[PDB]
Order: sequence, then C-alpha cells, then structure tokens
Amino acid sequence: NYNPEEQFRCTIIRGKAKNMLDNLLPAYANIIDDICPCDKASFVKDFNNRLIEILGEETTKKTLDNHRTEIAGKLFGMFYEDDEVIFPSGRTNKYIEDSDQPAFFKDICFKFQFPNGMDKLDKVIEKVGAKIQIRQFPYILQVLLTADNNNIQLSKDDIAYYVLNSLQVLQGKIKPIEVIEKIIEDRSNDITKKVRHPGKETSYSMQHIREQLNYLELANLIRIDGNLVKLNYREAENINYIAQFWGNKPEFNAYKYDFTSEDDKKSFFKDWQQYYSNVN
DNA sequence: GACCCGTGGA
DNA sequence: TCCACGGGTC
Repeated sequence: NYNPEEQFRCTIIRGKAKNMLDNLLPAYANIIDDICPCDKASFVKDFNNRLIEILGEETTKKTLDNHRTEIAGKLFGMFYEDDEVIFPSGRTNKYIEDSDQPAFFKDICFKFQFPNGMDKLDKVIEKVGAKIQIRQFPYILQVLLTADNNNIQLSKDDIAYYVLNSLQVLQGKIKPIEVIEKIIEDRSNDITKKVRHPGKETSYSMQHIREQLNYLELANLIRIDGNLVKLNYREAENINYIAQFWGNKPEFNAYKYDFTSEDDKKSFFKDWQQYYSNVN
C-alpha cells in the first residue's frame, strides 16, 4: 500500500546558527538568562543589542529580529511568554546548568513533530488539512535501525524522498519496514529517487531535510558520512529509547484547535511553545 | 500600517 | 555544496 509517489513538502525553520553554534548557543542562552524575566519591549531591545555584539556591527535589525524570533524563539525553544513577561525556557534553564549541547538537541529531536506551532498559520492550516501527524525523529531512527537490520545503508536522498517528503509517512500511516521494503524494491529495479520541484533550487527542496538530519547529528545519534546517514551506536541505548515512539501520535494535538477562532489560534501557538520549550 | 525562502558568499 | 542574510510574503 505504501506509495511514496505522494509527495509533500513539509518544512522546518531555516537555520542561522549551525556554522557558529558553539559560539551562538551560549550567546543565545546567556543573553536570555541575563535579561529575563522582563517585559517584551525590553526583551526585544536588549536581546538585539546583545546579539549584535556577536554577529557583528553591520548586521541588520531584520536579521537580529529573525534570530530572536525564528531560532532563539521557535526552532530552539529558548524562551516563552507568559503574562506579558518573557522567561527563559526549561530547555535553556537546563543548558545553563550543564552546557550539554547534545542533550539540548536530543530534547529538540524528542519533542519535534508535525504539525507544530513554529510554522506560519497558513502553513499550519496546510499541514493540518493534509492530516500530517508524525514524530519525525523517532520515525527516522526506527527507519535507520530497520535499514541496518536489513544490511542496507540509506542516503540523505532516501530519507528525503521516502520519509521526510512522503505524504503517507508524514501522515503516520506507514511502518518503517514498509519504507525499507520499498527502498530495496526500487534499488533492485535500478530506481534512485530524489526530491525534485520544478524550476526550484536545491535549497528549496532539501535544506530543511538536511537540517533536520543536522539536529539529529548534533544530538549525537547519527553521523552524516558523505551521502549516507548512519546511526551512532555509541548511543545505542538512546537510539532505541527514542525510536520506540515512531508510531506514536504527536504528543501535542494540533487537531483540537479551531483555526477560524482567534482565541484558538492564540492558544495554539502559546500551548505549542509551552509543550516544546518547557518541562511537562 | 515574523516565519518563508531566493539568493549568493563561504 | 552548505547554510544564513535579509527581502518576500497571531
């Protein structure tokens, strides 16, 4: 039944901190820890004024704002808002205590899901309309385990086409063994599949897929070795613990919100941040 | 009257 | 090839 030909582009936020992460993650965390708790006006000012010291004086305000909202706020879940005040998140609070970068990204991978409240509303509505519901990192790990069970290695293009851009997989309808069987079948017929979009550049098609893999690698659970994606079995216990959730519905239920209600829209994004960034 | 993603330096 | 600036488009 599994048909990967049903393709669906499903993004995550585009990164800004990979190259300089070892400097930027402490900066984000220390800025937030230092200036919070504070009101939103003070947060916006003081965060940008601190970050520009790190990124460089030519950095535009728009870039500073985008770091704050897209990466420190949404993708890395490092602060949240409650009662007009901005606070350091539980994830930040932990990192401030232990400086454990792999654990930071393991938590991100554990909690990530589609749909989520990182996306713009029109994209959320698109993903909900497509009945997307997946914990993608548990799923990827089980797919990699199953590939190893079967003595094959998967490429980034395999993960892209058959998992992270496959509608049926993103819908939570497919078992990892079905994916591996299909990949083995296509290979035997000399079929190599890649994600393609007409007239679009490779970043459009693949950057969010490569960057999802980057965060799994920063969590120390995989290695991207050239074209191939390989488990790090020095973390076999963690790999198996997280993989167990491959078939679980997302912990955060996007489907109980009425996105025509202004109150439910507000609740949705707030509730998402609480789930993703804090301890529950 | 803030994520998305074209675009190009690294 | 990788990935992030900053303009593009609740």
